[PDB]
Amino acid sequence: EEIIWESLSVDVGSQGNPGIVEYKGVDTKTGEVLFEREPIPIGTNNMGEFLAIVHGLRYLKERNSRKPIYSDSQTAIKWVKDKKAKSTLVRNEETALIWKLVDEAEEWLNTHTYETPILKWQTDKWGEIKADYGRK
RNA sequence: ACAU
DNA sequence: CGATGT
Ligand SMILES: [K+]
Ligand SMILES: [K+]
Ligand SMILES: [K+]
Ligand SMILES: [Mg+2]
Ligand SMILES: [Mg+2]
Repeated sequence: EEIIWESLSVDVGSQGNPGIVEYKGVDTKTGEVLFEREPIPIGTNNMGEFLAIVHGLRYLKERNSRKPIYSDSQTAIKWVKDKKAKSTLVRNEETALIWKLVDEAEEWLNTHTYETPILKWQTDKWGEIKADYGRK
């Protein structure tokens, strides 16, 4: 503890896993939605969580903001730190789009810098992350 | 087991 | 109940 209220919170939403994947980013203090990704027909929860963090890094850098990012995904936080999304999702024609976005997000991480702290949202102490979709 |  | 991940 405790919550850094001056932050951006991100989360994935899906219809199936693998299935249709979307994500959004919100102001932790207010819940204002700051970005939302158009649904991607097939992806995994963890690919979506990864894309959401990277989009948040890009969003904050473009705006010269030093705010931290909260994610509830141990996996996606590690993948961003490693600059490598270690997804098991088959690469085929159906999954081409999500894998293109994941590849492009890795490419961005490998060509840009950032100081943004990427913090674990402590769901067991604080309840659901503010960017949650309410689908569970 | 933990995080989704 | 099923799936994605460390
Ligand atoms: K949900
Ligand atoms: K959760
Ligand atoms: K498991
Ligand atoms: Mg989540
Ligand atoms: Mg959620």
